[PDB]
Amino acid sequence: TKIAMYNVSPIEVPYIEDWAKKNDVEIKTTDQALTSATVDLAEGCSSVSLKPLGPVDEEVVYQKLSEYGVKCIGLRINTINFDWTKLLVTNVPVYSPRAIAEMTVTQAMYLLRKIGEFRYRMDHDHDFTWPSNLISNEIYNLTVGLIGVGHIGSAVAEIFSAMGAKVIAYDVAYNPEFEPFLTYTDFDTVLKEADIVSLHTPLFPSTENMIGEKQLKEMKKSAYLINCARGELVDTGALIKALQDGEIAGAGLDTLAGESSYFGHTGLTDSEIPEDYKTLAKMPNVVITPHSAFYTETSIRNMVQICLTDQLTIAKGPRSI
Amino acid sequence: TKIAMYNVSPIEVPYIEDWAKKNDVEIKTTDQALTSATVDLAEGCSSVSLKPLGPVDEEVVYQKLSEYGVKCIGLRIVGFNTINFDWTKKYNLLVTNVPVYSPRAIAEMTVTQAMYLLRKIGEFRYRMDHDHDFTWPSNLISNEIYNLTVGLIGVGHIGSAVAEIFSAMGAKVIAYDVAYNPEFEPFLTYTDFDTVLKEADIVSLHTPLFPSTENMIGEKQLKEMKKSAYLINCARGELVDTGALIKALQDGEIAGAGLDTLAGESSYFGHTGLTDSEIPEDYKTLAKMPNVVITPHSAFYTETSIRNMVQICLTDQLTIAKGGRPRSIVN
Amino acid sequence: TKIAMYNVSPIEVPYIEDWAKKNDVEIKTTDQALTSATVDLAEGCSSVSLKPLGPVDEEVVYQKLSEYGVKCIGLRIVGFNTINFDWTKKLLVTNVPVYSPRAIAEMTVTQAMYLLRKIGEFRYRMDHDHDFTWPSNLISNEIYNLTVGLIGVGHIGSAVAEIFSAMGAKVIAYDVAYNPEFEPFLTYTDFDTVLKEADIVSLHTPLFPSTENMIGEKQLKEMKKSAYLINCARGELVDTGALIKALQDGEIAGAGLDTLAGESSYFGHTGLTDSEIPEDYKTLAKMPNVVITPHSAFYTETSIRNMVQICLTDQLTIAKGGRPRSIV
Amino acid sequence: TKIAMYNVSPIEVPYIEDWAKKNDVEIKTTDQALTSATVDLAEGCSSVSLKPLGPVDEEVVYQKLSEYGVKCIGLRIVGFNTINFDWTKLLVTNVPVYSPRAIAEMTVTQAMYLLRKIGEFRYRMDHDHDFTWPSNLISNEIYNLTVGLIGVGHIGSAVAEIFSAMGAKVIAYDVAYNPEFEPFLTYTDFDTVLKEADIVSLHTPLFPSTENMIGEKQLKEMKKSAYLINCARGELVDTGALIKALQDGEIAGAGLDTLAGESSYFGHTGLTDSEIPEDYKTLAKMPNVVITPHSAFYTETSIRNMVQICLTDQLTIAKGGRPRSIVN
Ligand SMILES: NC(=O)c1ccc[n+]([C@@H]2O[C@H](COP(=O)([O-])OP(=O)(O)OC[C@H]3O[C@@H](n4cnc5c(N)ncnc54)[C@H](O)[C@@H]3O)[C@@H](O)[C@H]2O)c1
Ligand SMILES: NC(=O)c1ccc[n+]([C@@H]2O[C@H](COP(=O)([O-])OP(=O)(O)OC[C@H]3O[C@@H](n4cnc5c(N)ncnc54)[C@H](O)[C@@H]3O)[C@@H](O)[C@H]2O)c1
Ligand SMILES: NC(=O)c1ccc[n+]([C@@H]2O[C@H](COP(=O)([O-])OP(=O)(O)OC[C@H]3O[C@@H](n4cnc5c(N)ncnc54)[C@H](O)[C@@H]3O)[C@@H](O)[C@H]2O)c1
Ligand SMILES: NC(=O)c1ccc[n+]([C@@H]2O[C@H](COP(=O)([O-])OP(=O)(O)OC[C@H]3O[C@@H](n4cnc5c(N)ncnc54)[C@H](O)[C@@H]3O)[C@@H](O)[C@H]2O)c1
Repeated sequence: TKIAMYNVSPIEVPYIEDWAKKNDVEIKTTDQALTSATVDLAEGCSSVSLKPLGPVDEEVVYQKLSEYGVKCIGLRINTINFDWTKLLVTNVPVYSPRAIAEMTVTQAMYLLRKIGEFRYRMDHDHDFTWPSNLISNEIYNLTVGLIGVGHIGSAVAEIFSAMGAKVIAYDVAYNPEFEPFLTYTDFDTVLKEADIVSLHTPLFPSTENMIGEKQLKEMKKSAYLINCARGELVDTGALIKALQDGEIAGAGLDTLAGESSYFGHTGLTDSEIPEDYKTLAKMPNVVITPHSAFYTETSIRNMVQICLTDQLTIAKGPRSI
Repeated sequence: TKIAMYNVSPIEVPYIEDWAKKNDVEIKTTDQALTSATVDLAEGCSSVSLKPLGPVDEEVVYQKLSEYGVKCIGLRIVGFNTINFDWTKKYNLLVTNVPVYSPRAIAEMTVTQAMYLLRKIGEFRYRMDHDHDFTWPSNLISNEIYNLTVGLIGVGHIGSAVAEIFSAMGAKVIAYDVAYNPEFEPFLTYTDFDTVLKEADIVSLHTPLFPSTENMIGEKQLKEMKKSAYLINCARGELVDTGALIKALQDGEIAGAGLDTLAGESSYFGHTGLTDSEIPEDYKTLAKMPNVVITPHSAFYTETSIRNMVQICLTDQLTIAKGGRPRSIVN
Repeated sequence: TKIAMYNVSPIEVPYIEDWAKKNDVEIKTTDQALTSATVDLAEGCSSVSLKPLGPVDEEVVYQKLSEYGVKCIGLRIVGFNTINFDWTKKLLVTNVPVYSPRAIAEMTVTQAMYLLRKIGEFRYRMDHDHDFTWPSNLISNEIYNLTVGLIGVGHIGSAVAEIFSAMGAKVIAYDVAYNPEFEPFLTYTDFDTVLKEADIVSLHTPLFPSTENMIGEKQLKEMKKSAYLINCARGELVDTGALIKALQDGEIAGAGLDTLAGESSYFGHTGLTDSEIPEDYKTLAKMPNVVITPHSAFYTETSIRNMVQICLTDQLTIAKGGRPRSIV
Repeated sequence: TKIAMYNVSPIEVPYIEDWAKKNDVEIKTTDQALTSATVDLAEGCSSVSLKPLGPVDEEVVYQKLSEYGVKCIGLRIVGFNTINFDWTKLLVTNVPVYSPRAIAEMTVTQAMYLLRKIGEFRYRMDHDHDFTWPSNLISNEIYNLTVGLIGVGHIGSAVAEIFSAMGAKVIAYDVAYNPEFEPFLTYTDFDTVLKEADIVSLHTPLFPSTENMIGEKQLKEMKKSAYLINCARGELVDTGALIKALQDGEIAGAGLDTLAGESSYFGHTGLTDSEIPEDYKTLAKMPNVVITPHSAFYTETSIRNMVQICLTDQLTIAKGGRPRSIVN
């Protein structure tokens, strides 16, 4: 049984070949996306594997899939037209909650210890002293509020709770297994009481610009906001005003609304990076990362491997469908 | 019962009044040093309390203290170098300090530095701001902390607290200490020094500074570390030989370093209005490195610390007024 | 809106009455099972709610249900097997899959620590031999020096793993299925290695034909002499005959059980004659290195609350054309 | 450098020998006390090592030791009351901390067993033949409970860390303040701990001021539903009061490792009825009490450390050290 992959990064190659030989299956691969100009690669193979940057819209692709004997399209991550599929589809729902959880905790502690602000003072003011307004506090004295708790949210809960912090959380769905780490409560109580506020809900119309002006004035003036989820959750202009006028103390971001313009590209002009990024990027009480929270070996390993072991059980008779 | 307080900063004042009311004690305060000029204030006090910026130089100070009947000189800091002990015995004066005020303050900075480095955050920021590059390269892929071993040199109050946290997050923690403390076995495994260096993904220093510990981390020691590994020093600068560290980072012997403290720091840390001349190239070379993080010896700098440096000090003196003899006495 | 409830116990009531005044909903209840007789209280109801001990085996019950405009039969437990699903082509069915994993996790851990500390064994020499000395073979160890092994890791296994890991123990595990979210607390490995390496073996798989008698003679011999077997899952996973033989010979050191094959005879019953109680229970219950509880690992306020409230909330969702995920 | 050891028990032998081999030292041993017959063994030796059951009160042994030229008497316990300090004027060392988690873990084990009502369930099963689940034996997850500690040193702090990891709220009263401990608990006053805790655990040393610290008035302050744990020293509790409080429903149960008056029967076999007290027997019959015979300490780690910390102390002595375990 043969498999054909698409969208592969050099970092993904070792784990493919490490699996190919382990599960004794022949594998053909390529960095380019699946289109009508690259379906021919799927001759023989039981399954195609993709990690899409965009819609696979054109639909002779699907025709050609099932004519070649492809049993399944398995994604490594809504970019699939579900009507043409009626082949089985799969996805990778969970690869590493702890990767994103760990970035969340990291960015929150950095800000809390006010490291960005000390380095500004040191490097721009040549000022190595300890001002009253830069005093810190221990995590166990603080309380962390989570907006949404799923796979990622709860891991964030388990970590902070392990460090002695009180965690409180608003979700539309009650999970009892999470009760050892957090107290469920309403949205508003989360914003009011919380010393760190961290976003872990999905992206939907009802969830777009969830955090804007109202919400930021509702937070504690000493609080930090953390978004390691999706940029469209935060109204950026509002964030930026809130930060200037000091309605919060800081922000840690792994993502921004309208980020696809420049996140993932290289060699950009000043003119091709937006001014809102340049503004946040300059604030000592902000930290930004290029949507990298997911980026550990475990994530790369499981994105590739979970999907291929899926594909082998479909070349015979799993929950990923 | 009365106590005189010297060197009080605004930030202390609320912990001071807070403490003077919980206990039945009258406190005189001054933001000034104790010298022959200000020793008066000590009148009818059982203890004075300091946070010196410099030596208590004057014999007169000590003679006039015991003549007032002041039992003890309490420091609000670990360091007692500023007190003349010849004269404290000559004048029958007790001295106490505050060695442990908030171990987690420091332990939490330690973890914080480790994680930032581990997640290559400063290295991404670099590519972002200066190479106008927002992609994910291969050599900047991260790992989760439960997959790593953390190696502590010295496991005392701060080390054990580092151990409990990283252990709570699932790392394997191994450590070298000259002293065996069973208390700490749930959180770490003792090993020998060579092993810690060789096997650890993170090496964090937590030993005191002695002649026998000066330059503990030098060239030979950075060679023994992993290419991927990170050196954390939130203890004392002199433990690390900087020249050597700079070279090791440049040669890619280790991957990065988190520093709360440098050798030779005292001539710039906690100073302002510095000009380029007075900040060394040592610091500057390190400070441009994206895989280095530096704080100005602020690991201790939390509200608990400041509060506890007032209160652990003041209650010690309350027990001396009562006839107490606490273990914070410096002998 | 209206809902009728069967099999209700006094411990359930406050929670039901709490939910009722909160969601503005009428609830009529009865301690007794759903049958031909008692189907009469389900009039006008959007839903029924059951915690059954027997099959709902009578067809008439179902017909009159869909005759009253009853939309769903909601279980307050995991097992939907006390329902005929042929006849439910008339009726939706919901259950409560997870209500409090930690309830079962905390019982597992408690039973393990007890045997590990050898308290039943101490009390035996104290009470029967008048002996309060400390012999060599009753020495104990710290949990953080032991490695704990799980056959099966779902909602309960993972909770068990989270706890032991939190206490500083090493946890290993065998599962047919990989759950990346559990790596911070354990290491996956094969069935054999779990048994060979563990100091405490605890069982968390579900009852299936292929899982029935998972632990027998061969497996107990492979465990360490000093190891402890925990079953807080399902009793048919363990061959009681073999277990007894293993315990008597010193092939394992002790066992904690919340459940036993055949238990339906006496678990749940009172005033029992010594005939009514089987010989294998009486043999295990006499051993100081055994501890047994009568299938109450689940038995906390949280589980009682959630079994009632999750189920009701679901019914309400369905009273408004809901479809929640707990449709079965 | 040669060492005499007294009071050794089979369990200690391996670590004695393993340590003897690790360091180039010779040890001689004997299971009996150091008295004026067995003193002869310590000839040529640099130090002695005891683990006492009663006083070394023969003056000859002291002066026979310094004549043979021994430099220290090392104990393998905390207690030094047994050495007469008049005759040491010779050095003396004890082992104050060998395994705090051994005791903290007993504390936790006893508390969970009580919390889960296992004794109460076993009583109904074996004496009432009743295997059902009653309202009053509903249980709770630990993370929903709050734990009160009187005293927080080596042991009480480990209890705090463990229960904290399990997600309980820990609150504590201590006369001394330990910043190191705030991630695990919240300090408060004594009354408050008694008033608000679902489990009260005692961890203070015994002093004239601390004896009968928990008595009639304190158990009235606690909750109907709270458990008292004493894995510390028995004189800390008024057994008469505790018994009467358990009888009256003032608390819901207790876990004891020690009892006021135990040295009459703990560590003895085989005793008459006259020799085991009424209070002990009353307590032992209560399905909501658990009692172990001062075995909290009794682990591999403890045994090993008791031996190895004392011996290395004796070696630092022979080389000129004088370490901090010296008690004069
Ligand atoms: N930054 C990265 O590199 C990265 C990588 C992967 C995922 N993510 C993001 O992390 C976020 C959480 O992902 P996850 O794996 O935990 O998925 P998830 O579905 O398990 O978590 C979402 C949780 O939020 C809850 N929720 C849904 N709607 C809500 C609302 N309106 N208000 C509050 N809560 C609501 C859900 O009940 C669920 O428990 C997602 O937005 C995901 O895209 C980021
Ligand atoms: N960054 C800050 O603001 C800050 C604040 C407080 C303390 N510190 C520094 O952190 C360090 C440790 O602090 P602490 O409170 O834990 O001290 P400590 O006495 O509580 O612990 C020190 C540990 O080091 C061990 N040790 C001694 N010599 C050793 C050696 N040669 N090799 C290995 N281990 C050795 C000791 O046995 C002890 O366990 C000190 O240097 C202290 O000054 C920094
Ligand atoms: N003591 C009680 O009162 C009580 C209460 C609730 C549940 N239980 C029992 O607890 C057990 C586990 O429940 P859960 O909620 O953890 O279930 P689960 O389905 O959530 O977890 C089961 C795990 O079993 C693993 N598994 C399934 N079959 C396996 C096999 N053949 N070999 C190895 N692993 C396998 C699966 O990967 C799954 O992850 C069940 O037997 C349940 O009936 C007992
Ligand atoms: N169960 C066993 O077999 C066993 C074994 C070892 C120790 N112990 C007992 O456990 C107890 C504690 O041991 P440790 O090692 O933790 O000792 P410790 O010295 O470390 O701690 C005692 C704590 O009690 C606090 N304390 C003192 N007086 C107090 C008071 N009046 N009120 C409140 N707190 C007070 C002290 O500040 C100290 O923090 C001791 O009684 C010891 O006897 C029992």
